[PDB]
Amino acid sequence: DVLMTQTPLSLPVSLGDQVSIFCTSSQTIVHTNGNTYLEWYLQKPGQSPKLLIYKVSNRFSGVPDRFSGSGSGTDFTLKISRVETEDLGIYYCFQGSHFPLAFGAGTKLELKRADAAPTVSIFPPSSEQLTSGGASVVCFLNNFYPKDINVKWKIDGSERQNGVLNSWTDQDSKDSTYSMSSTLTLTKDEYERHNSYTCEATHKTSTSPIVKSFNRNEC
Amino acid sequence: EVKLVESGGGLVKPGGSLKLSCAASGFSFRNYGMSWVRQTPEKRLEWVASISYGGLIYYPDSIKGRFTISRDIAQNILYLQMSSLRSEDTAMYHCIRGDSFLVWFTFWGQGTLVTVSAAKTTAPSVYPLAPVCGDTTGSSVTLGCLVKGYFPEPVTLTWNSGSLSSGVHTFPAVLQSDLYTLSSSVTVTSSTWPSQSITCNVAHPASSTQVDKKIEPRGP
Ligand SMILES: CN1c2ccccc2C(C#N)(C(=O)NCCC(=O)O)c2ccccc21
Repeated sequence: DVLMTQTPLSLPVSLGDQVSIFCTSSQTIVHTNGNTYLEWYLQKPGQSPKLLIYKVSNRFSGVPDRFSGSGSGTDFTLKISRVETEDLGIYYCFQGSHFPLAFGAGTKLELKRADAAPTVSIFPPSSEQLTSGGASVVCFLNNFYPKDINVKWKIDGSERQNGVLNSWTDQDSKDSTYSMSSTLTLTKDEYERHNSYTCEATHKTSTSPIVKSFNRNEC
Repeated sequence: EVKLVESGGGLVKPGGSLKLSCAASGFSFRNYGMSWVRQTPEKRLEWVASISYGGLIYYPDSIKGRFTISRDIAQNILYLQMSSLRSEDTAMYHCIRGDSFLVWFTFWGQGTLVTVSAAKTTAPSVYPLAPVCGDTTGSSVTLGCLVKGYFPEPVTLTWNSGSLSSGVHTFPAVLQSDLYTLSSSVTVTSSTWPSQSITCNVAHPASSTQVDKKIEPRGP
């Protein structure tokens, strides 16, 4: 089986930028008829994927002159000479020279902007959930940049790696930042077995984690 | 005008069966190769199967045996019989028209969503997320809303019926355990709340659910 490897999984760019996205095949991808069936697709948010390039270098009719494909052997490249706002989305490479046909993981074309430390907010269980016998400790790390971030929970001083559900938003269309939610889900009794609940955020901006917490009995 | 419209997608219990359909237009199946490609929740693209202008059929070993592609050349309808369905088979399915020995997936349909799950329609638990006394000592304040354990997706969450639009972040739903859980956060000035009313409005069409939760300051 021929596997396609894409890099990077996220390419932050400034509009006007000339960019190059790469794709690596586990081995040579030349069909027995001599053609290389390497295709490039762009999927715009909310839409289905669209063809850009076929057979390595052929630009699909109707596709802007700023897109172009190249490569040989196991190395392939998609080029965009001058990035526009419309080009933002995820690009996928694909090989159909050998079966099974294989897709690359995709590379997200995202926008660059100034670094942004996240605003961290921690929320103790609501009395209604408690009343229903549940206890969810939510934490929001909002509007940060770059998207890379680590969240750590500490219950009564000790780290809690188990039972954490995290979700991330796509880059904001207005401020180009990113946000994430982390929810520690416990039981009413489990939650009442401790007093301190802490949410720590490690962003390339703070190093020493942004720390937020509360005590089940005081504030 | 080439057109591809997928139908049949829907909820299906594991091991269950489902037939997807794709009505084509603007071309003939005798002149083009057709395929099915799916996009998983993770946004990963996967080739499901294809049938050439001449009838030849191809499948990856993962789909081989479980899925069956066929076509009605006369009515110009492509089909995908799905069986032995697992949660990993949960994805958006697209039929695609390609050019023989030229381009595999030249034109994609918008797709039909297939969701494999044992879960049953469950209304969501909507909880108001008020700040801890420590976070409320600034010029702005972040409030939240927890929409827990619902099925299926989606739910519709707004703030003040949509009145409250900016400074909001409604996070993608995740599976808590065959059930979905989502949360939204809204950030406003300290003078906006609790000084002014802020309610989380969550609807869940599948269960005819429409609940409202007002975020009240904590404390006795
Ligand atoms: C679209 N298309 C396609 C679609 C469905 C099924 C097969 C193909 C195909 C392959 N292999 C192709 O053109 N097959 C012709 C049948 C044959 O091998 O003689 C092929 C080869 C290269 C590029 C595209 C395609």
